[PDB]
Amino acid sequence: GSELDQLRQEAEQLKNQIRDARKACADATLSQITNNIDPVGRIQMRTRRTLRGHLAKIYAMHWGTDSRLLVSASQDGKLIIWDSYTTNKVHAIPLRSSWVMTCAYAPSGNYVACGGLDNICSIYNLKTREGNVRVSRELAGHTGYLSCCRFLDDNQIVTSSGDTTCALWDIETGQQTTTFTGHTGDVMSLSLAPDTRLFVSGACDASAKLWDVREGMCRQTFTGHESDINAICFFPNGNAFATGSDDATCRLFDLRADQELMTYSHDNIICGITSVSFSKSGRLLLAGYDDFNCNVWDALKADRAGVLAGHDNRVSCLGVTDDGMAVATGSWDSFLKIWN
Amino acid sequence: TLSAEDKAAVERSKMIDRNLREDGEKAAREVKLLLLGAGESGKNTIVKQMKIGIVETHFTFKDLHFKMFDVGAQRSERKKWIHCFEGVTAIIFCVALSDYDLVLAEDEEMNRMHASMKLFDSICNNKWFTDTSIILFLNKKDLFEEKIKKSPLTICYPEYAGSNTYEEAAAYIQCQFEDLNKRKDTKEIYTHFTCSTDTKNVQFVFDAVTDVIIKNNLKDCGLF
Amino acid sequence: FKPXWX
Amino acid sequence: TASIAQARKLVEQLKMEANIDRIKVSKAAADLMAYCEAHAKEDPLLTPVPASENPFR
Amino acid sequence: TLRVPDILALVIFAVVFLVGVLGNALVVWVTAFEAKRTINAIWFLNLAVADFLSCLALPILFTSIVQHHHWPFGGAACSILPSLALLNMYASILLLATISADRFLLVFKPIWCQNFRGAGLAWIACAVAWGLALLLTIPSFLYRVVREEVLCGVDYSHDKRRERAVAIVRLVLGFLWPLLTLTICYTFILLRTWSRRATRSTKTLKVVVAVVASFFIFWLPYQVTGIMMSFLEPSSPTFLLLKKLDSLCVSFAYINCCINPIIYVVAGQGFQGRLRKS
Amino acid sequence: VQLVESGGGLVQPGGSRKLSCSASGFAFSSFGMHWVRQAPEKGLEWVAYISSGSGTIYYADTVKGRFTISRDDPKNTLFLQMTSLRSEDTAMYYCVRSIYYYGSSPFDFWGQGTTLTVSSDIVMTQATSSVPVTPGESVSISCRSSKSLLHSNGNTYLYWFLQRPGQSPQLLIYRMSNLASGVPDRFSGSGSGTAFTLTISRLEAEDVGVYYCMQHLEYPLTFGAGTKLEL
Repeated sequence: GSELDQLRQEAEQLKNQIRDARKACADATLSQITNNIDPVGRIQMRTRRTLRGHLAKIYAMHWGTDSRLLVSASQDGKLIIWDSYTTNKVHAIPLRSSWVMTCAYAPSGNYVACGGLDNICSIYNLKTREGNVRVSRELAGHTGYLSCCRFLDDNQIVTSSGDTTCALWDIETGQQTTTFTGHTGDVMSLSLAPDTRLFVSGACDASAKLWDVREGMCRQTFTGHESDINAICFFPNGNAFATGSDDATCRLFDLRADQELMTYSHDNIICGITSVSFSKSGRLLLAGYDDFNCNVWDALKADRAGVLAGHDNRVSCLGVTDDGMAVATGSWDSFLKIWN
Repeated sequence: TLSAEDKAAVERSKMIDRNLREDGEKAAREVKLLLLGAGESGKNTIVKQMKIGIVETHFTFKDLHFKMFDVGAQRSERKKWIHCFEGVTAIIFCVALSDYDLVLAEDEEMNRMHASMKLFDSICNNKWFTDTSIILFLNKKDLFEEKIKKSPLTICYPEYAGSNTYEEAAAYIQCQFEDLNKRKDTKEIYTHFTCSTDTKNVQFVFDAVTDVIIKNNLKDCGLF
Repeated sequence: FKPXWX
Repeated sequence: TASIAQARKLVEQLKMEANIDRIKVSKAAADLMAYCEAHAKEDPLLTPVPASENPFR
Repeated sequence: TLRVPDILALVIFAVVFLVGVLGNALVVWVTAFEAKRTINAIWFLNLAVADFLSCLALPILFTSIVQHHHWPFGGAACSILPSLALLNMYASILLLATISADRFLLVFKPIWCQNFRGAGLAWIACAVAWGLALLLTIPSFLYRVVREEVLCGVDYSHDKRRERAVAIVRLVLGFLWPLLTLTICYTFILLRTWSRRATRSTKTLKVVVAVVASFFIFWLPYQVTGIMMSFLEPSSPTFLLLKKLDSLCVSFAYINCCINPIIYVVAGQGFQGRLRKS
Repeated sequence: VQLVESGGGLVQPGGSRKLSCSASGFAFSSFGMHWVRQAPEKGLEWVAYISSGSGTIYYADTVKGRFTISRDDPKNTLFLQMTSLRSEDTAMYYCVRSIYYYGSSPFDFWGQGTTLTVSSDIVMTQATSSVPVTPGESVSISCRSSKSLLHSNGNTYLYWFLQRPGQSPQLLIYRMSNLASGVPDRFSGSGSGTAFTLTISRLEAEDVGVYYCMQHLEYPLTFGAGTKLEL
């Protein structure tokens, strides 16, 4: 009708105004400003430890708070907690559903969250008087496969699923308290701000959105990619975040100014990106492609500064310790590697 | 070198490894099948014939344990989760050949037969299923033979010239399904006709699975 | 006696 | 009234998204450079640590 | 002075020694890398180990041949070392027979192999195959002496019936049984494989024909000469001719030891990838 | 969670007998078991240890060759067989759970005890034997050894626990710095090298009893003479 056409025209002219306002504040690029900083030398990393025991495909892993323990999830229906320094196994949790796609470790080291392809997120309690590991709560209410889950606190959790919606739950009650909507395609990854107040998410419609936990409604939207977004991560400062897509390109955004700061890509790489992570100081960026190896960049000049080529299949998960002592990489060949 | 509280941890890790290996040895004694279709193709009827988020079914037939996965209720983007089913023994694809006259609810122009053929083409020529066997079930043929006399088949295929009988129509549909393959060397398609009342579908599945197992065993030893 | 094998 | 409601929601979202402040890119670049220079000292990966204090030796 | 067969036998032992040592070392490393998760690997692992142990003792025989049949080692050495390279051939033969039986039992009756197959059964079969060679090797241990004229060999003094019996048993078992098993199993496996359109291939025929032909041609002269030497009295010119040809006849058997790992290297899937993996 | 012990009676100076204990409320197959002996009006000492999976079995020198341990996981029962008994084997026997991984707290449950009556090593020294106290004032207890308990990995293997009158011992502090579960925050532990101190800020009527310190570097585990507190 006429009202629909006039509202669409209004939306188009607001989009034009937003584009003009964004282009107004663009004065310089990061490369020009960082053109005088000395370059970091060639980085050499060696496989200090190799973790074995999984007999299927490994899909996710998460570091602990003390930078000693990590948890990993495999399609053999198993969730394994490791001991990085001594290369030992602490706990092995069976799963009712073997189609796992994500895992999360509580910051207090008390609970572990797991879910995927079953519309259910299960919480497991580690410290039990009985001596075993038991499931505490099964959150249900999603109509699509769960893509990501992160512990907001010891009692709150944030989940992102394949039904184009994000949810914030309450473990003791078992019911949703806030729902975030606005994505057209499925949502793949989310990252939490260091102050535990905001979080960004990425969707298959080549877009990222910022959300506030308290209000529960969106604030900003970032576009620029040409394919699906597979990974996302915050800067240690909290004023920027990096996104990786399937079109062989990584991008770094900013919060105060909604622009493109720098892009990372090469002519010799035509493959997608699965995981992206930062360093403790923010000078160093790591990204794991599916061409059987990882790659490393200087975050301020966009130049490769080392290759962690040690895997025989696609790299799926990558993590960095809180103290920045070592990095961990998992892949489809059922192997974890620690680099220092 | 190790203290008194590290040897116990090492022993616990060894026991965990032993139990994990023992439990993982048992998961290789299962024949995994993935069931697909076009919604109203008749999945439920076939499931209740062969049986005495994601749906899982168990059954046994002559000392063989089957593991059937139905994923029809996902209603999500398939290319984002289709790579989980890499080492599946076989795909079971159900089609109702009595829906050539009808058309889809979403679009009156597009018919269900073309949608089924397009989905079959998409699944068959994927980069993850280069050497995966496909079994094709054509169900509800009695309604098809009762309806073929009233209405011609030229509606779905305008380039058809036949006697408009049951046998020729069934053969033509079978050939049309078979012609979409693009490998013909490392991929095999098995076709069968069935109605509501039958007792011989499980035997067909058993024969196809036996052939796949023989091929895998030959390839493992290097003799193939 | 048979020198060598056998 | 579903279509007009969705259009109203979208135009309200566009109202919100066009009501934010912006700063020069140079300021953000300088802030990132300052953080990196300040915290480059305590990065084990950037500057390799001696084997005495390396727990993964 | 030397003679015509000796030079050819010497050259063949040099070439087989180098090639076999290299190939066996590479194969045993590669198969020991992946001997924990694959049931097929532990079959060829034992074969490679036995082949390497058989080829490792060659240079001592080399230096015992070059010196005009001189034995500067001692009585104790000859009672063990020459009789230690005889077990590592019957072990390989029995391992080939067991592998053929396993492949036949995989192709026929596969449902039973899907449920009741494990690594323990393979290890038990390999242990039985290894143990069965000890029974044949014991008569070599029990009846070897040394003569200072220095020579050392078997001496069946006043013993005729036992020599005939051990020769007959050695021949009949260690040649007729594995050969018949190989032929029957491979013929049946080829027929059943080619009986269905889904499993037909041309590599199976090539591998089977190569293995069987190599075995037969490379092992016939050894047995046919050995049985005649055992039966025939030393005081005969034909015995002298057989002793002239004995070095070359022995020289034609280790070529099978050379061939055995080459088939695995060539007719295996992704051998270079497995090598780079380790 | 509960452990019940039985089988303890009166025996002649020469004979044999078996003691049994049964578990209820926890996964018995994943816990190692310890036997502890406490003499009448004396201290308590370690006897034997059995591990999960029945792989490691450790005995004491004074009972080696005469005591046998056995475990039944299907039925969740621990047995101890005594074939030769002297006149010094009259005491009360307790069964203790133990779990060993990173972050575990061994010697957490002690259960009850059963009475039996018959008709190199690290020395743990506690000079203090009795201290009078009025509620509302802090109390400090000292424990010393003969060899440093600090290991190359950075852990110190010292344990502090309590025994109330007419009751089973309860764990207080493990690894000389970590507070156990179910205990108030009043208690604290510290120390370095060979010297160790346990401090109580505020004392109530439930803090009266005997205190013990233990080491865990190597077997056998050696106990210290108890430190009594009187009101």
